[PDB]
Amino acid sequence: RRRQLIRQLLERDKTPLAILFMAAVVGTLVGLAAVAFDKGVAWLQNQRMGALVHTADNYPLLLTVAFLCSAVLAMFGYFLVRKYAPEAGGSGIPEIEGALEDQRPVRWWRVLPVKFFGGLGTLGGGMVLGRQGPTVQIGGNIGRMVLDIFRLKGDEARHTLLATGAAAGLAAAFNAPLAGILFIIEEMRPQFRYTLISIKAVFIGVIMSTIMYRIFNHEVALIDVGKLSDAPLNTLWLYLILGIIFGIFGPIFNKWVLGMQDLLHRVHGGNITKWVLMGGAIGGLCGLLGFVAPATSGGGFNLIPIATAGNFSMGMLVFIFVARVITTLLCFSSGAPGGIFAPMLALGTVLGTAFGMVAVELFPQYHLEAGTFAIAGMGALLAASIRAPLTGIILVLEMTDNYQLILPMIITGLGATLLAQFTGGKPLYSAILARTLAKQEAEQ
Amino acid sequence: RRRQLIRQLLERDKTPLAILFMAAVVGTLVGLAAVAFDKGVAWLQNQRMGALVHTADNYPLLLTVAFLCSAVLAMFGYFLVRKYAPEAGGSGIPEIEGALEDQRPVRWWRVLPVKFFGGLGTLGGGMVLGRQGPTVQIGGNIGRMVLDIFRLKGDEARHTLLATGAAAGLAAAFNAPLAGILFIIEEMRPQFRYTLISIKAVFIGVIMSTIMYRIFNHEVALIDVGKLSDAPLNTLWLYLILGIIFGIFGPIFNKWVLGMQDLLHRVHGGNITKWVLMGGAIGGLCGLLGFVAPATSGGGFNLIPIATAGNFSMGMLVFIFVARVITTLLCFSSGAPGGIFAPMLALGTVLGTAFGMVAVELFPQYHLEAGTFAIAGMGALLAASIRAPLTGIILVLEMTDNYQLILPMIITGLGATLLAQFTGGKPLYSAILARTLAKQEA
Repeated sequence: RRRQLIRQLLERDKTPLAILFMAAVVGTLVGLAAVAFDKGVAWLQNQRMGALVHTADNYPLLLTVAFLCSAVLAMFGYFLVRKYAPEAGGSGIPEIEGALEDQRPVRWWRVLPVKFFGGLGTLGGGMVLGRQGPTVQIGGNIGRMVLDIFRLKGDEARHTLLATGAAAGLAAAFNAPLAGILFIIEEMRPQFRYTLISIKAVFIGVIMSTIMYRIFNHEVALIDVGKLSDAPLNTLWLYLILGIIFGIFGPIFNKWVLGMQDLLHRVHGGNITKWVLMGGAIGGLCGLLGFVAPATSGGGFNLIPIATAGNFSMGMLVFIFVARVITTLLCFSSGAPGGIFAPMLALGTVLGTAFGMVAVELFPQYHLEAGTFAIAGMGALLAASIRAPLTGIILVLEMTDNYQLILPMIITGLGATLLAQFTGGKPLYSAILARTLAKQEAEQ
Repeated sequence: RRRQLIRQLLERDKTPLAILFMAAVVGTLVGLAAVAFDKGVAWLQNQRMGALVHTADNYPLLLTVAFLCSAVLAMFGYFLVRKYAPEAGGSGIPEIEGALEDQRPVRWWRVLPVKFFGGLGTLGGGMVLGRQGPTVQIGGNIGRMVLDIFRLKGDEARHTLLATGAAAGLAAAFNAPLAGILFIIEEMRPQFRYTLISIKAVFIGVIMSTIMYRIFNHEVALIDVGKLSDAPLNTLWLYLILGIIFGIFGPIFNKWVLGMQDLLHRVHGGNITKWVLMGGAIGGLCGLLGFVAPATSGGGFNLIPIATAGNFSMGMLVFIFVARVITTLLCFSSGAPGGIFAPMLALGTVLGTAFGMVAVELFPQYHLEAGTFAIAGMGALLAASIRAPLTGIILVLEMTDNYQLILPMIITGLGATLLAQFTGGKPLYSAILARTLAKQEA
């Protein structure tokens, strides 16, 4: 096939001008959506705080309007999911992945409103889930919606505009352009065959989405962690050890979410009413903890800069980890609309910090800073559970700007994803998509 | 399909431990090889420096030993390639690219010594090329070599190990473990069909390689620009324009490299003696410039911090740019073993800084620092001419550490690779592999 290949080599990277322009508008819309979605979740969390202030005197009345305000919003978002769009529950990524394999449809007329408002419920209620799950599926569907509207044919166009929607959706959500594109290239694209996802085009999307999100969000980082210390060559072996630990806990965490998915299904059976109720119960639990033990509830992004700095006791670090493992499974395995990425960063930071703590004690000759180990571990549950190491390392890189830690960051990431493989564990998004295609056929 | 997919997902990312262990050894070797190659090159550049000391009074005698030390050294490299391994001349990336498409062979018994020692000559003599191309090909062949020795069977094994070796080679030669991984992904892998290159296995090759080279080079980095300004949003449109300039130039530079590749081939007919004698003239020209005007010769990394910090006049930059467009085509088109990345980087740093100086005067209200454009322009030629803009950006990121410039660097990159496409340029390393498959059937 030497003569075919010469022909192809000379025709490389010539994405059709129509697809390039369309990628641009998909970016621009996904950014604005992501911005709105963001401004919305904040406002509801904020109203919810102004409620506690009006009743800050009667403590049992306080604990009650904390629970109920998160209960109502939870339910309202659960309900929007089972009633108009059941594939818009959960993360949002197994589906956009499914869509790229041509095995799940992009019902953009239903998913845009459902995921957006159903999300504003669970996240704005203060449940332990992140903003990214939402924006990525939302972005994919928006990519689908401009396909249909401008009626563009091709496999390229369908896959491309789908992919640049999800990528631009991860990008705006995290202020992480590189991470978004790498998330397509390493995790989202169809994994067992060739495809025509123009990468130049996914880029144009990401650019515009990131610009838009910046127009409404300059001067404040999601995570300010400042410049930490370096890591010397004799210190690397410690990161490898931390990596191994994530590698065995990775797959173990993956099993719990999947099993808690089943176990929580037996509570409702499929019944919209039991389910919506169980939703507002969970949500109320979270909105409650959001007052009495805030580190155990919410997106997790808050306690990252703290844990890194070393302002937690080892008791707090252990407490937080256990408590947040519990509430992360509850909110995520339930089926509430919302992502698992952002709480897996928190879970990794906490665990890494606790390891930095013991690393400092045992080795004063190393001159450690527990903070360097938190940064190492932030992207490690992303490595050991969803098995997208290249994506998390660049994600963490962009959010924390600590490049001098690139070596231990990679090292911990590899060890995590090598021990996750070796102990028989599967990528979370891929092993969830699978159980979903296995039900879409079992009923036959 | 749905039956097949469900079963494939359940069996994703299970790279066989055999391939994973051998990856670890490939990177380790390529690191060392790269460390060695690098220490070699500088050593020879030092002897040429000390040799200029013993004759630092007789000026025309000085110019001669400059020319001659480099002329001889250059010829050794041209000779070692024409005699023992011809596919080891030039950058060597097209060759490894071909190899992954199973259209070129990996003759490691011939290329390791030829590229290593022949590289030592062209580079050590002080020609306008870089250590990178050499380290990538060397790395690929090392990857091929352990495959044979350990008799690993399979297509996944042949494609993966040859790939992790190529990434490890960029990683070490640039101190850029991410750029190395992104390179295989965005460019080097078979671009038009599915392959079983294990990304996790490439990663392992890059860590071990990058660690090896750290052990022999830490506390010091190739480029240190400092920490520059941020880029206001009302300032981004300038970065779109720069990319456009780089986008129309990219292809024009691409013709010339291809074109002069040809014109030099007329000079020597293909004859090992005229060819080697040409290489010594070009090589001699490069050790000569290396004394009269260093910035027009050598890798180009030295003038990078000097360009970014605005320590050059606009005239001096105009000069450096044109002089280096000449000495780059001459060294690279001629066939000399050595990469074109590094000399392109410095081209971009200089083009940017020039654009950055015109901006500071037109728009004093943007409080601009011309250094910012140098950083956005640096990997822009990489974007336009070789068309790997993701790789270009992540590399410049890993070398300059100015992450707050990510948006202008992405804007220039896309502005480059878009206008390169719209003006009918092509991926150079794919344009080269193309012409080479053409002769290989005529």
